[PDB]
Amino acid sequence: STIEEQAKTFLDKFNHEAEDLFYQSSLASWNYNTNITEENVQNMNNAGDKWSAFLKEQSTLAQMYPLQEIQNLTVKLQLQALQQNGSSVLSEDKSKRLNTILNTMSTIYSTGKVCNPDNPQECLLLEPGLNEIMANSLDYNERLWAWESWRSEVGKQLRPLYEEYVVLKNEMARANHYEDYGDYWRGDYEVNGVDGYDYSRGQLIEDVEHTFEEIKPLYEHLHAYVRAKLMNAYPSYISPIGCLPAHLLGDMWGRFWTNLYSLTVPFGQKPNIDVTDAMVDQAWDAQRIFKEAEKFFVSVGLPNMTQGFWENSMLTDPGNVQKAVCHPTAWDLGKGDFRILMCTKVTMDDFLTAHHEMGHIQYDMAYAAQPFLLRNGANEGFHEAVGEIMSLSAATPKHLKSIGLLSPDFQEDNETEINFLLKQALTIVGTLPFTYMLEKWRWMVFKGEIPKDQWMKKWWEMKREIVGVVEPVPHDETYCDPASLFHVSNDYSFIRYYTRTLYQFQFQEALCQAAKHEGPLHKCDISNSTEAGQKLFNMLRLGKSEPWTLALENVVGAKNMNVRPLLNYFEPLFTWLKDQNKNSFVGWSTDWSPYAD
Amino acid sequence: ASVYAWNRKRISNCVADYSVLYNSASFSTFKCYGVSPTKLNDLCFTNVYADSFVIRGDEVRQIAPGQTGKIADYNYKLPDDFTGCVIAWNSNNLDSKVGGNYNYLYRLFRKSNLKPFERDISTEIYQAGSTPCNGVEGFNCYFPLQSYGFQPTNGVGYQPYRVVVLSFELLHAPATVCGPKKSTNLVKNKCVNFNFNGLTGTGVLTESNKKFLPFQQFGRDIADTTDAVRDPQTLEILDITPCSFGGV
Ligand SMILES: *[C@@H]1O[C@H](CO)[C@@H](O[C@@H]2O[C@H](CO)[C@@H](O)[C@H](O)[C@H]2NC(C)=O)[C@H](O)[C@H]1NC(C)=O
Repeated sequence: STIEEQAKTFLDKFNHEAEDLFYQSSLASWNYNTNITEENVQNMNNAGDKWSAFLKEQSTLAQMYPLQEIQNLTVKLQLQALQQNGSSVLSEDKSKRLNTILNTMSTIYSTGKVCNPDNPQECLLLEPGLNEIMANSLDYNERLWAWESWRSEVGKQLRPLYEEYVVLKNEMARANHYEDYGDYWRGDYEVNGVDGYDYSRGQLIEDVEHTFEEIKPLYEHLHAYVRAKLMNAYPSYISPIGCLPAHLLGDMWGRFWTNLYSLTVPFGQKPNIDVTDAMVDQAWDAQRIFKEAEKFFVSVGLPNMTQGFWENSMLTDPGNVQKAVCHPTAWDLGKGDFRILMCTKVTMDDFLTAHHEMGHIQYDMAYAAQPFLLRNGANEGFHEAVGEIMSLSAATPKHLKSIGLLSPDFQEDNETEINFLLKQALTIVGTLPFTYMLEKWRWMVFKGEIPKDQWMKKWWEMKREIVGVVEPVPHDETYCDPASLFHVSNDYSFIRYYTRTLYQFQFQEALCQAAKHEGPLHKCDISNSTEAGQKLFNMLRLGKSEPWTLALENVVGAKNMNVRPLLNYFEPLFTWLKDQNKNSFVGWSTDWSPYAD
Repeated sequence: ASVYAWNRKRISNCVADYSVLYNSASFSTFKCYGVSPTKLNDLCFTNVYADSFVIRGDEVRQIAPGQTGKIADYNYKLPDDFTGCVIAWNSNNLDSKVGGNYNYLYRLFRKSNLKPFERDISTEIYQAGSTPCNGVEGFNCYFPLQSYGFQPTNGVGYQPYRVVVLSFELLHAPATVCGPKKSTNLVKNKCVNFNFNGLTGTGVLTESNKKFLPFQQFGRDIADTTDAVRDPQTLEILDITPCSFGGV
């Protein structure tokens, strides 16, 4: 009769149906990933098509049930999430055009090849060729050639594709009563109808701007030290005052500066934090990695993890008969199905990656009792943060000593701490300005405020003012270097990384406070701390029913974004950088460029 | 079977040993309503209804007296004055399979709440609105049953759970269900206080020479005083002499 009871019964029944069908679709995806075969790919495609069709039908059937007279907060949130049709808000022809453009752009990015002029027949793709070259080869000429070739062979092709994709995204966003696609993406963080926890889309923008503003001195000092070490490695390629080259950031787009740690190490003679030698001497394997991770789980108060995962999920590469994806994936399949797909080797890096993946999986069981539409995180930067806080805690020397990876005779001096902090900053702090600028650039690109004919002229400008990095080769509007990134070329929001980093810093600080930790935050370990695990699970089990601001207040007590945990974590590194940069220029100059002498 | 088609079994004319299940120590839930498990063991009930089915863990609380829910109201309803107990245990190793054990069903949709101790197995499409179903599902018409989803990876509230409800009954009909009447050892040539199936006599039990008849149980004297009893266990006759006594 009334919309309330009928809508609630329909909600329950189609939540069960959608949970079942999403489980089937993710199971088909898992079967495809474990064994890449034609039947597996066909099952993947059929399950995905059926799931999309049924999801659209359920969303429409919920749309004919108005939310005006529905007062249940969880039901309202679920039905509003269903009502987010997105690209389907436009016509069938426009949706098909957008899908074709996205597929073409993704295919060009993935299949993009660069060919040496000396040997045209010899060509290498971005992965693993370009990444390995840019993380290993330190030659300026080869890195610059690879940079130009990858950003020209793909950027020029993707520029019209990216332009039409942006135009279409703006069209559907305006049809969705949003100013631009950036507003549509930021609407995920938006909270409405909740007293004391409402969040606006512009609030996220202003909070990100304020956080970057208060982070600016630390990043400036870090970039100054990295640049100084870069003249220490490249005396005649980078000016002491000018900005850094784009291709000398370690990777293709400057996303990760970890590859620069070899040339920017504070002390190349002091040993780094690594227990892989003892790890392989202790006859450890992937099974030992997973068992130690589960022991760490039960040590912090988290419950024992289901045996179905152990008897269903794969750990090491299943020989050569079948091909499995080596990319680390945590599949929250559905109907209480949780699996992990990675090529786990006997290494510290694989140890931390697996710890991250079972952190994701435990967060997945955390909101299992929630309905399917609420069976996810409040935003896109929570699950990765939950995995990464545990991975970083396990990476601490205390956890390695407890599990036998590190001998108790190991000495912990300021040199190792500074080296680890700088490595993390290159891995984590270095990407924060880049992620911030790239997401903002995509935001006004969707907004259309910046004229197209000088879009590139804007980009490099904010590459200089914000990142402090100057391109080695000037690029006109033909180049579409931002779209050369995987996230831009595959319709992925990029602010998720910065938000996840800040969330994980806050979570680490909260867990350390709950564990009564004393000393540096980088040496802080949540192992054998029931209070930290309980405080983490207080937000883990909440799912996406509650606002993300509510989760942040529950964890750290700060309703909005905070950087105080970041300052607490990187204070020793900040002091070390300030001490080391007293004899070098601080900041950057936009005028200087490698192509100008 | 499914919970909406819960398997009903009649237990009577048998010894119900509740000790083995009370001390097997492998079941998630054991809730006795109206009588403690220990005391009902030494108690006689006219009948027992054993309702066995499979539900989810969250629905386990639904199967309890004075409870409401999907399973409680549309699949199986318990009266408030429940006499028996409810035993539930995880069946993930048995009732959960890879791909989803969808064989089990539960009455998600129903037009009215079930009466206590009533089973509904109607497969007619429930009509949500005023639009007739016309024998097929569609708008305002949905299947009354939803398939259970069971996988080995499920959580506590989603793993399969076999539930057995043992409702006890004692009324004007003769009592049938009783626990194992504990029997002690046998003593002889000693003044002891005995009780053979209700004789409750006191005296000295000695090896007998008289022979009973197979249908006969205990002897008697001219004065209608019990003098010989056949052992309810191994078939033998014992003369009961009165406890030695006299004047001083
Ligand atoms: C009760 O059950 C017991 C089972 O042991 C029966 O007793 C056995 O009888 C045989 C007969 O030769 C003996 O050899 C065993 O030693 C006995 N076992 C005992 C006493 O524990 C007994 O017959 C049964 N009572 C009945 C059927 O009335």
